[PDB]
Amino acid sequence: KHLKRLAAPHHWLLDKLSGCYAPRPSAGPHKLRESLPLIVFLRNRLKYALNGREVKAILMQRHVKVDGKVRTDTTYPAGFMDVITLDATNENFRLVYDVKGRFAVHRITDEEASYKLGKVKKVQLGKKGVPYVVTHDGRTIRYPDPNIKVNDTVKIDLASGKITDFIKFDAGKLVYVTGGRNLGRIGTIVHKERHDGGFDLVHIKDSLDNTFVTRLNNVFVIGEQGKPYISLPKGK
Amino acid sequence: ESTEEVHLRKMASNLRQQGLKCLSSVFEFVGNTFDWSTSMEDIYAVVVKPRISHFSDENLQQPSSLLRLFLYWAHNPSLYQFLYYDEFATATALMDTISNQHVKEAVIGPIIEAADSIIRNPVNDDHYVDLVTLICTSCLKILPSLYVKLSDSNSISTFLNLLVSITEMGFIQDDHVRSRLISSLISILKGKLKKLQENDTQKILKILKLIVFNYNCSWSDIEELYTTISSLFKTFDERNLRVSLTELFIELGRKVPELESISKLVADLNSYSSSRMHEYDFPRILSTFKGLIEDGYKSYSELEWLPLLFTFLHFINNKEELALRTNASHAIMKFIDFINEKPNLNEASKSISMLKDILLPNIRIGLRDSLEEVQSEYVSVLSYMVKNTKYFTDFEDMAILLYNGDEEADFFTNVNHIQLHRRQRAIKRLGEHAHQLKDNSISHYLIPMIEHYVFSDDERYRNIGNETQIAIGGLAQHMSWNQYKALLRRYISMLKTKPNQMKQAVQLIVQLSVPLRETLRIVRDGAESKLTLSKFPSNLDEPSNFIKQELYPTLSKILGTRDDETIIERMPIAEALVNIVLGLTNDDITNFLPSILTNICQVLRSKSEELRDAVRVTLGKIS
Amino acid sequence: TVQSERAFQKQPHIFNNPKVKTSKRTKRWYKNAGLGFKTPKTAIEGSYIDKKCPFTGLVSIRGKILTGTVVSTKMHRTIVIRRAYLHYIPKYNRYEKRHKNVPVHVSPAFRVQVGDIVTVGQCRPISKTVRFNVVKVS
RNA sequence: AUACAGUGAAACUGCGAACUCAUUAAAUCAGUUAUCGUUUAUUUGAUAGUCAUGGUAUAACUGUGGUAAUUCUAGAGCUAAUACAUGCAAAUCUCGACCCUUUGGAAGAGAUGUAUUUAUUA
Repeated sequence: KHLKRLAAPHHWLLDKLSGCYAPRPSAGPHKLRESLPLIVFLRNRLKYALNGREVKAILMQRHVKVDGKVRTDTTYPAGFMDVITLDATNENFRLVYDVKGRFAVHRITDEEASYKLGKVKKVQLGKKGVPYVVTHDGRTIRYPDPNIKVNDTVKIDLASGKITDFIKFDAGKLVYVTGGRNLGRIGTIVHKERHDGGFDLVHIKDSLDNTFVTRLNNVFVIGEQGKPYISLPKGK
Repeated sequence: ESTEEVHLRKMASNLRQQGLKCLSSVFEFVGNTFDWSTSMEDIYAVVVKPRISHFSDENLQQPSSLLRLFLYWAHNPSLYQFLYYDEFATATALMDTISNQHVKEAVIGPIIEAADSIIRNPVNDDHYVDLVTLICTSCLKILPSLYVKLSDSNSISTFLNLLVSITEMGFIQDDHVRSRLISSLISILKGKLKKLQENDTQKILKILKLIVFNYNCSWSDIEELYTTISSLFKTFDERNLRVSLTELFIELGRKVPELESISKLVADLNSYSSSRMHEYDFPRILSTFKGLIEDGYKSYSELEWLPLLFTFLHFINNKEELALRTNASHAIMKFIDFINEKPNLNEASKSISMLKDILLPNIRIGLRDSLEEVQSEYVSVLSYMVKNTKYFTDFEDMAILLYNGDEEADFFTNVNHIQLHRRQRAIKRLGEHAHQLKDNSISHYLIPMIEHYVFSDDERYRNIGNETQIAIGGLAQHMSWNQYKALLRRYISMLKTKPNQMKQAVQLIVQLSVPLRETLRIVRDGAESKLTLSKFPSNLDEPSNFIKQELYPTLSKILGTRDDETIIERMPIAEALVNIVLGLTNDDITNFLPSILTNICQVLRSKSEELRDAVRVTLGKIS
Repeated sequence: TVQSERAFQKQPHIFNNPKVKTSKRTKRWYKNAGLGFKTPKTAIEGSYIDKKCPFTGLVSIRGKILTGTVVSTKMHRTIVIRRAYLHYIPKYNRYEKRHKNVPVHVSPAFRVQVGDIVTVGQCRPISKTVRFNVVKVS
């Protein structure tokens, strides 16, 4: 199960001179390709811990809380729209992709860190006739707003796991793309169409009026036009 | 009353419920096999006597085991002694529960069914007679409060069966109960075909006829019931229902002397032929029409008109016999002639109000009807009434459109002419006559005719529809702005309904939006001359803020309708959207013009060359 | 004849009650295939029973949608369509046409002759070599 | 430590234990789908009302022995479980007449695990 340093993904931005073997992300909320391990986050990125032993010491000492709860696994997968709380420093980070296509932290405040946006991949009726939604991180949230459909974004309180607000998939809404050649791009969508012998294709317009087309499962509605619910890094 | 042991109380309650439902289930499952007579008194003393005092309040919410046992006792003839104990105490409790404010009709229904079964099944006992009389009195008291409360069609049918059984018994002889039953029957007749089944309606009519035969009726109540029966005979297409209404009219004529003559005329009109089943007598109908054309229309009273007016409307709506339709049109013309020959303005206005209540919506329905013969008969009747009567404004407008009765000048005469070229001349003449026709008259009359001409499937008739669409766009200015908005909503509904009609709807939308654009531009400019749209709102802000805020969702729907066939229709829709933008305020036009421009750009962005050329022609017209 | 085979041919989990006479001859179940393809009236009032039919069977259309010209209709409830796609050979320096044959299941609702352009859609493997089912016939 | 309580051999239990030789050109491989056609130890998020405490069978351990002898053995004696086997009507709701009295208290009438296989009904 040993993953090579060259075989490590480009999203992590590791230093190749560091070691022979890259960390392998554990099973968890996000898939292995778009995950970012906590050891990579703390050691190679935040430079807090110099080596994996004191990375394990930190994650023992429970300063690092991921999405509210406390994780002690060194290779715990932390992914897109994940809030990491370092309680000793009182600094909160939100993981967002860079425009070039790599992971990046964002310094966020406390009341921003209190909520998290998730893409509703499933809407279904569970047992005893209880509706539920399955978000992109794997969360199952009971009793949603009946207006919530597939590919809509829900703002989730971290303390309770409850949906406060939601954004509907609609033309002229600021979405974010999370896959493919277009990865790391922020833009409002022109439209959505069906591709013959293919899938739903979404046409998105950037700030500089450039048009780029991607898969339906790749998009992520971060907010409506002119009001992003989350903070965004400099450079748009 | 020891409340110290809630466990004991719950155990006692559970034992009571299980024991009662067990006794009920024993009663239906064993049936009429066990000799119940030996344990009858013991059972009634034990389980019925304490709960009998509060059974009426207890079982109001939902059916219960004790209530089901009572219903099975009422159904089984051998179990009648259970009810007969204590002078119909259980029956009185059930009747009180029915009479009280029950939570649901699901408890009211089976009690009425059991009462009907007990009435239908006779028993030879003095207690049986007393219980039957008490149940009949309770049902007669409860019936006006039960007919309204009954929300189920099966429950209404059961109530009608119980009323028929009560009428067969003849329990009530008072005229007040007859008046209450007549009011209930009128309320039942005021309904729908989905609400009341045809067999159920026939049974209700038979019960009403039996009640009318049993009870004497005053003149005013007989006239009200005759008007209701006339409306019912107009509504009922079934000849069995027509025969039932004829029997009811015969009963009303037995009740009242002038109603005897009226019902004799109605029965002569609606007399069924013996040779053809469920078919009226053509020679008798022709003789009645010949009498009504010359001697009848002077003889018939104002109240007596309404049954024959309903019969004539039904005959005109019926497409079975064109001769009968012509006879009905002649009868309507004779009624209009009687209204004109009445010297009093109030006497003419009574018939005018009767026509506006009945005959004018009937003519509107005939114009909207797809039946060409019925539409032509309605148009001919309208023209004859326009010639006969000088009072009525749409009649004056129709005379102005007739223009001294020339065949080419008259829109109706050239339409009745078989020549499509004459129809085109009529449409072109009506386009100029829209400047003189009334707005309400145009909206009531020419719009169904123009819609029929547009929806006609022939190619020459499609040219007629295009000319009528141009005339309708011209007359939309001559029409009221509310009528224009209603016509736009109807066109949007037709576009949503049929794609083939949508292209014609798109053309009509453009040809109505261009006068709308001109009127809105004149309102924005504040021109001293009156706007094109007749009776337009004084505030230019309100009409624009209604029309544009309605048309922008329509423009969005047209843009979202991204179909290749719809794109041709969307091009006239794009022209209408450009007209709406031009009619809007200039700053609002400057804001909304990026949206229409982007829609036109998406239309022209098609890779197909022929679609691009068509969109280019449309965009050239739009520019 | 719908009952030609030795086993009884019925739509699964559809029960018409012998106690109650029905105005329809048999209860029949039809499903909207999706992708904007209308359910044909032959499938609506057909008497045929087919598992592999996208409108009246358990087979659902998902994946790709293709178009092709019908070549052979000899085999039962299956057709062979030919798709001609232009190919570039660098050594020849010129575009050269190539064809691929796709054996496609045909529902009995559609009647296809040789040389008719048909629209097909991907489904679960119908047989050893069949993965495509017709959904629109032009 | 007058049940054990520190640290703990053995044992029971639980988890992990998924180099050589032969040469295929729609095969392999590379992408690309599909799984409304499938399986899950783990991770993560959900999820379960429908006796102050049951009976054993053994290991390690005692002992008596057989074999030239193996991580081979038989006889008798011991006692533990997150081993194996066994096993428990109330409460919550809806319709609540009527009462006052509006929030309200209540005559009463009724309802109520999960899994497996199939048939039937939305």
